[PDB]
Amino acid sequence: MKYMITSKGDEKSDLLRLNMIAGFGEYDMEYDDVEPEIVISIGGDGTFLSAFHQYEERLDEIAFIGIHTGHLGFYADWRPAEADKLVKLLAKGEYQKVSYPLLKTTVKYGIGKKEATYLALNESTVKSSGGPFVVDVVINDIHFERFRGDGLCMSTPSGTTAYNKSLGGALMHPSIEAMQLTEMASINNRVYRTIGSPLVFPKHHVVSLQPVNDKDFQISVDHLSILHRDVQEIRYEVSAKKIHFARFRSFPFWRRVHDSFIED
Amino acid sequence: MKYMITSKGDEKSDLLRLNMIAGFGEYDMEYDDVEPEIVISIGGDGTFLSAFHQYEERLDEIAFIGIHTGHLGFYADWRPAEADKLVKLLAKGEYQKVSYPLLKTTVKYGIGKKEATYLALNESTVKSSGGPFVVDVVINDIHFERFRGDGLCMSTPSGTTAYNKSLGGALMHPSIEAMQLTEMASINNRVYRTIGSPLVFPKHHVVSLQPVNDKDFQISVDHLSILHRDVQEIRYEVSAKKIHFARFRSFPFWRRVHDSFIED
Amino acid sequence: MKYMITSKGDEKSDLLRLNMIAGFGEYDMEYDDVEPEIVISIGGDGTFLSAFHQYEERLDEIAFIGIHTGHLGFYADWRPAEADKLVKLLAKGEYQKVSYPLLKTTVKYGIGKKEATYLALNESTVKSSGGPFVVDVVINDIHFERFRGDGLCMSTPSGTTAYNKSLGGALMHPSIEAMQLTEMASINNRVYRTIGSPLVFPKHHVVSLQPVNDKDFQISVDHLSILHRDVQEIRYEVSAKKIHFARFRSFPFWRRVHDSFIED
Amino acid sequence: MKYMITSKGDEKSDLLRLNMIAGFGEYDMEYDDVEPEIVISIGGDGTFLSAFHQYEERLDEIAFIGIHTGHLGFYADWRPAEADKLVKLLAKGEYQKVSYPLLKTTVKYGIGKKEATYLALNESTVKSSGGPFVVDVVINDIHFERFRGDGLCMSTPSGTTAYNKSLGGALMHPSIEAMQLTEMASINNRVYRTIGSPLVFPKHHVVSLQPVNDKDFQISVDHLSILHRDVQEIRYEVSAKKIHFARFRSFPFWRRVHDSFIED
Ligand SMILES: [N]C1=N[C]=NC2=C1N=[C]N2[C]1O[C]([C]N([C][C][C][N]C(=O)[C][C]N=N=[N])[C]C#CC2=NC3=C([N])N=[C]N=C3N2[C]2O[C]([C][O])[C]([O])[C]2[O])[C]([O])[C]1[O]
Ligand SMILES: [N]C1=N[C]=NC2=C1N=[C]N2[C]1O[C]([C]N([C][C][C][N]C(=O)[C][C]N=N=[N])[C]C#CC2=NC3=C([N])N=[C]N=C3N2[C]2O[C]([C][O])[C]([O])[C]2[O])[C]([O])[C]1[O]
Ligand SMILES: [N]C1=N[C]=NC2=C1N=[C]N2[C]1O[C]([C]N([C][C][C][N]C(=O)[C][C]N=N=[N])[C]C#CC2=NC3=C([N])N=[C]N=C3N2[C]2O[C]([C][O])[C]([O])[C]2[O])[C]([O])[C]1[O]
Ligand SMILES: [N]C1=N[C]=NC2=C1N=[C]N2[C]1O[C]([C]N([C][C][C][N]C(=O)[C][C]N=N=[N])[C]C#CC2=NC3=C([N])N=[C]N=C3N2[C]2O[C]([C][O])[C]([O])[C]2[O])[C]([O])[C]1[O]
Repeated sequence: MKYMITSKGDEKSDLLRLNMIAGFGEYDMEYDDVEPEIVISIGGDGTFLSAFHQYEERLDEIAFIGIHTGHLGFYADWRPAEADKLVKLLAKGEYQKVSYPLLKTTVKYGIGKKEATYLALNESTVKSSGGPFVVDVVINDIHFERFRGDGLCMSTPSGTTAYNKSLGGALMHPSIEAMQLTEMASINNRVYRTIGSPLVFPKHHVVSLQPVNDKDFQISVDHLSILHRDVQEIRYEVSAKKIHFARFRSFPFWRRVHDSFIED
Repeated sequence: MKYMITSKGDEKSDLLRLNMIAGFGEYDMEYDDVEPEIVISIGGDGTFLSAFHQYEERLDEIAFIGIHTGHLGFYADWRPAEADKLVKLLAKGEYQKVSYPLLKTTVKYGIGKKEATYLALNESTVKSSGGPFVVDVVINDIHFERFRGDGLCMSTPSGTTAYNKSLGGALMHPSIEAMQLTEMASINNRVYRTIGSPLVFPKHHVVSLQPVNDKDFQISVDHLSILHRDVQEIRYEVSAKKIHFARFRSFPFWRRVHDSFIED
Repeated sequence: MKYMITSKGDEKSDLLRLNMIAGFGEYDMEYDDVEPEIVISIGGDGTFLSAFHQYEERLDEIAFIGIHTGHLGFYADWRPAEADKLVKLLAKGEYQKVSYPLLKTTVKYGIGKKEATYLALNESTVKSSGGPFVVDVVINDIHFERFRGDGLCMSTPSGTTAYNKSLGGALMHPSIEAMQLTEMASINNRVYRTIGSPLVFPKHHVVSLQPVNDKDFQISVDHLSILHRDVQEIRYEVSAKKIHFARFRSFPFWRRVHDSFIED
Repeated sequence: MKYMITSKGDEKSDLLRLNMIAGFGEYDMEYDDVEPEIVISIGGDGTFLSAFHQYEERLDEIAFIGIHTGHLGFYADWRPAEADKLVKLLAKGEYQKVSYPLLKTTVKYGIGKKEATYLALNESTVKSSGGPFVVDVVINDIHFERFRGDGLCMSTPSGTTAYNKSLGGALMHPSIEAMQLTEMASINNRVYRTIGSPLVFPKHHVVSLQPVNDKDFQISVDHLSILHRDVQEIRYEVSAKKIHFARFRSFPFWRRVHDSFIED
């Protein structure tokens, strides 16, 4: 099948990539980075997020695999010593696919109310450029709170172990089709009030962030920034699209959580 | 239809109950507290939890309604001045029902490994009698962590605004069939380690709490305690049973959250 | 005595300032904004922080008073209706002064290791421009942790009810000569580790923040930014200087806390 | 000098104690557990807290030393392999003493308003027997908040790395004469409100806990419980007494914190 391999870029990852390419050359496997059906990421979770966005337009036709040349990653869940066994089992095929939910981010900007859309595998954040900013939080067209603070983070299930976790959010199993909103240093006194707790939204719920005064701020989607100015709204909802993983053995999410945060 | 009315017990609630009973006497409505199809709770959320457990054996044949004689409740979402309109709309019928997920708690105890089961509308907690206690946390038969601290709380979705919220847990919309585990003052140092973050589990996942040394502690289910000694395991899973609410108008969960924590 | 009055700038504050100036004209009080002995701030805590930095070079010769034209402030603890009584009691004199500790911030920058120093009444923060940044935390010349996250906040006692509070820090009575360091969304996994808890340092302890890779970031002191590039170190210590308040009646810190966060 | 040695009780600690006793027999050192001037604790922090309370009536005449037969402790900061060097340097003398602040707990109980007093090295806690309880919090005779939740914890500086830390409290250097109050799962909604943040009190401030309805609950002082019923008040204040440590080398508090929570 058509495949491609992304590399973190250091000597170790580039070398494993070349050895896997040589291994794939011994089967009916063609290297194609334009229309790959299999995308292998060799590096960390940052390398994997890069591969995801590199092919975010062909998500339904791609199964991702991550190899971690350093420590264990949440998306890179293969050890480099198993690369040959990966090439072998990947060559034959007949593997099962596993799908994780994604986050759709819509940004309304400009005088013409143009709308740009993005997909996030970890999270999308809206953050003040400097100091605190003010944003109205609207849930299914009802005004919920006026947030004053550093920013807000909307995470996917698999993203809950990332930025979301550092903000006090809950860890959610990726079989739950949902999104989680966490606060970044909210102001709470007699006059200003936020819910404080993380909020977990099901499918079809729409969370709208509407900045009040200043209209220029930082919007992130995973490891990058959404470059649009004069923003009037950031809408969040569980995407109808999913990322597909090629799985070859049982590595449960909670064991992955245990291995990455408890002890390995 | 057969109905019954529980009362908080003060003058205000007893009086509204008697007036509603008189109102129901003007329709084809029979008072029956043995096999009611409608259970009306007049009081707070504590009164509502009492009504739930009072009829936890006929949950699939009952639609609950809560009236709050004091402040707004999360389960008591009717104002006393609307009691007549409630009797009227309840008398005719044709209302829609809304179902919230529940939590199944199984307690393995004794030499014979007997198993008692309970249903929780808010949460079930395992807490040390005095000082900290030690419990092994097993998720789908894999050991996840050894918890050392004051206790653990497993909450339903509608329970996430209760004990769960005070422990730092996330607020989950009740359409999500899940349960959330939060820690109570865990010890974390070089030797002892817990995940710290709240954990959200989907259906069919089983969380097993297995106390290590001391085998006598406090188990709660909502507002009461499970009285069984020589405990060997407390198993948590999303129940296959649901609580059914009779709804007569739109009162969304997030507006209920806003009204109870932000401002009303 | 020589005095001056700063104004928030809206109609209400400018008007009270002009009326107080007219009131002071009836006593041996001279308006002098170059060498004032009394500085009156009419507005919010933001107006008061402006007045503090406007005269941060003559702190030992000035007693500050704050009037809040809106809600109660932590530094503006006079109501506008008491402005006449303030002018009267201020005119006579014989009032007691109250001193709060301050925070000294030293920034080492450039090839020549130049050092600029600043005083903070609330806090000084070091924050990443975009995404997370890495800083080594050195306490009294011993390496304590390598912080990876959004930033760090070092607060004075009176500042603990401000940014520090939103970051989970403790509220400290201003009679305690100390500073408190809080984290902003630290990364914590198997590889990366911070203390997590807020840290409270006594006098003469020096906390040094030494950025690891990127050397360009945002340094704040109260409501403004310290504009120096090529930073090599940010040193924190309790200042030997103090801010002096003119007090005319008992308004204890904890009652001020109660009035601003509990209920007023 | 007169000395005594407490032991955790396992084979390793009892054996080191007997070897140190034999070592002390070679100097002008007399074993006396009635009036010791030096108290050596061999075990963990639990063993050290036992030794502290065992001699809490002669604190001003005793210098404590802790040896940790297992992992490093915050009070047991000597390794067992250095026991001979400890006996040797302790035999000569001329060591410096280091003093940490303590917490005075006064319990008013009974019809006669009797008052029992206790000293805490780590903390004193007031906790509900079952479910949540209600206590009024009075600071210097002014009512600050009505706490509804699981309990409250008042910690010494050296205690801030213990129960206080697990409750979100700040870590305070023991040179700061203060006490810190942290909440245990407080209820916060539209009707019920607490400060939420930890509170740090200087010397001479008195925090009074006055239970509202139920008058029977659990009071702890370090590892034990204060057995008095019909309680009307629990008063907290920084004690005028201090615990004295015999120090033989520099082991700074922050390095001790780093070694116990970051990495060792
Ligand atoms: N504050 C905070 N906190 C927390 N978190 C966070 C923050 N911010 C941000 N964040 C994240 O991040 C991501 C991105 N990136 C890249 C870039 C950045 N970075 C760098 O720099 C490095 C160094 N550091 N420093 N300084 C990529 C990634 C990733 C991931 N993912 C995940 C999941 N899912 N789970 C779990 N884990 C995880 N991870 C991790 O994380 C870290 C960082 O990464 C590392 O380990 C990795 O493995 C965004 O997305 C957000 O989330
Ligand atoms: N710590 C903590 N925190 C938090 N929380 C908690 C705690 N513990 C417990 N808890 C809860 O609680 C419940 C039970 N109870 C009764 C009994 C007890 N109580 C009493 O006493 C009173 C007084 N107080 N004091 N002191 C009933 C109920 C309920 C409910 N539910 C809900 C939901 N769902 N959401 C929201 N909210 C809510 N609620 C609320 O809550 C509170 C208390 O209630 C009140 O307001 C009410 O409305 C158990 O279940 C747990 O959850
Ligand atoms: N995230 C976060 N959180 C928290 N916090 C914070 C933050 N960031 C920052 N911060 C603060 O701030 C300050 C400054 N500023 C001005 C500027 C900014 N601002 C604006 O925009 C407005 C709107 N908002 N929004 N969006 C001034 C001031 C002040 C103060 N001070 C105090 C004390 N001491 N205590 C208590 N409270 C207080 N305060 C308050 O606070 C708020 C804000 O202000 C208000 O209410 C006032 O009264 C810096 O310093 C930091 O601290
Ligand atoms: N929740 C929570 N959390 C936290 N914490 C706490 C709690 N509760 C309580 N606590 C503590 O504690 C103590 C007492 N104890 C004994 C008894 C109990 N115990 C047992 O069991 C064992 C097993 N476990 N489990 N389960 C003794 C001691 C101590 C101490 N001290 C200190 C300082 N200062 N710093 C730092 N660290 C420390 N420590 C530690 O801690 C842990 C526990 O110990 C161990 O590692 C030790 O080394 C009371 O006092 C309170 O604090």
